[PDB]
Amino acid sequence: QFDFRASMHMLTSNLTFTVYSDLLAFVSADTVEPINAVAFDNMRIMNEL
Amino acid sequence: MDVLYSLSKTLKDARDKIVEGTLYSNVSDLIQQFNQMIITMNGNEFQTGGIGNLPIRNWNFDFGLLGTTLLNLDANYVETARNTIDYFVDFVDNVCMDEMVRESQRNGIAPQSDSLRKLSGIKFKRINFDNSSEYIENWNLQNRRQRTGFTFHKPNIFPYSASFTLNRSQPAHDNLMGTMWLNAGSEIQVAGFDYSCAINAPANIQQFEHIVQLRRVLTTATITLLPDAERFSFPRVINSADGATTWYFNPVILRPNNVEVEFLLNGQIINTYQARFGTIIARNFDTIRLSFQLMRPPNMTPAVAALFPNAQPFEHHATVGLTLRIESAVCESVLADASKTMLANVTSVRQEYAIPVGPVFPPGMNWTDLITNYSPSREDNLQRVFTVASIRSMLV
Amino acid sequence: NSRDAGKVVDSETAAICDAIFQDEETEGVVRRFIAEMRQRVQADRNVVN
Ligand SMILES: [Cl-]
Ligand SMILES: [Zn+2]
Ligand SMILES: [Zn+2]
Repeated sequence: QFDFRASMHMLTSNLTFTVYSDLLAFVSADTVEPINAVAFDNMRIMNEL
Repeated sequence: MDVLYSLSKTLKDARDKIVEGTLYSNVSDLIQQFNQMIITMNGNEFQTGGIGNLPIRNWNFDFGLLGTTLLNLDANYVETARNTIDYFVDFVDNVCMDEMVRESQRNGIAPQSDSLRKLSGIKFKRINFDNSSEYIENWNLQNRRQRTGFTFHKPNIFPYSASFTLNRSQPAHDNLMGTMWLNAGSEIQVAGFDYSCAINAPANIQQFEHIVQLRRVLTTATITLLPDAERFSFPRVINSADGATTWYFNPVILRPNNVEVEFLLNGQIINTYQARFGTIIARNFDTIRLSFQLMRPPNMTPAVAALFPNAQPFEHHATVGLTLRIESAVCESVLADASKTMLANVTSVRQEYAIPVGPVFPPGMNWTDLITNYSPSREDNLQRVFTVASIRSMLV
Repeated sequence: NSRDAGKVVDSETAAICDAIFQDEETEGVVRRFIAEMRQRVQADRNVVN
């Protein structure tokens, strides 16, 4: 049988939000000139120049 | 005061009515009043001060309102309401205690603590709702200069006094005539003693009078009058008036003669009871006059005649008595009484936090000292603290 | 049937509530509750019930 007391609930959620998928779209990424690029040892990758 | 009482009453109603399973319709108006109180008190900072050993406490109010969401209240709703109610009850109890421990000579009826003075602001008047208790109703009517009274069972209207008056005395204290009396709370036990049993009296009649001036006017009083005073009907050794020596009392009780109890107001004869014992009604009075006679029995059996010789020594002393018990009364001023707990509450709060003796009340809130010198300022302060105590009693 | 600008989730709940409200065997208490049950939107908290 349908019982109103047993069926009445309060559903709770957030009022609103925006879900984002591409996190890296939020990052402005630039790179140094290739001439100046350095390796892990802080020296230039290609030193013959 | 009315805002503090309204806070206390709202919290009491919330605690009593917001219960698991109760219909939404049993609390709708209560929920509205509670939310109004929450809105009014939210965002306010209160400080209950540090008079005596009472700790300084800071109160902040940021509480969410109570929803109207379930047809029958559930455990979650009651839990949230209980959290809010517990914090508010703690705040109210501390404010009441802080107010109880203060007094002022000039404006004794006005709030004294910072918390209650702040609650007297206009912004908090919205919290006010039904003021139905006896003490708050009397507070409001008195503020409006309207006639109103407190009903007391066994009112504590007589300061403690156990003393005597010797109308006839000697250094040897062997032929004495006078009166003893105990006035304690609602009881007046008086006795008149003649050692000679009125052998030399003008008509073998000795007249005794006891006058008690009440510190406040009592109205609609029911009183029990009994012929004998059992407190002064056994042998006693009594220190002299100045304490120099002691004298002996050996009462033999005789029937009081020509008893007259007069209840006087403004010096006028309001009520008069002649040879009437049992329950009597005093309409409205401020003085009691008990006039009674010791009549030497004209006819005595040989034993009775042996009790009272024609001359000294007098080893049996003829005593008449009277007991007057104010069982209930009505008074425009607050008083201590058996049934209520306001004096006990105020005194306990002041003792438990070692409140230094103020400029109004006697040390230790001694009720005998308070009533003995029941000044208008003391009356105002006592009404204030008693009303605060009655407010506190609803939650504590 | 709301007397206080009430809202419900979802449209099926609205249909059920209207059917119960118009029903003659419904309790008076249930009818009044349907007329008075309210949502709570707390935008500052970002919550909706
Ligand atoms: Cl009693
Ligand atoms: Zn009693
Ligand atoms: Zn003496």
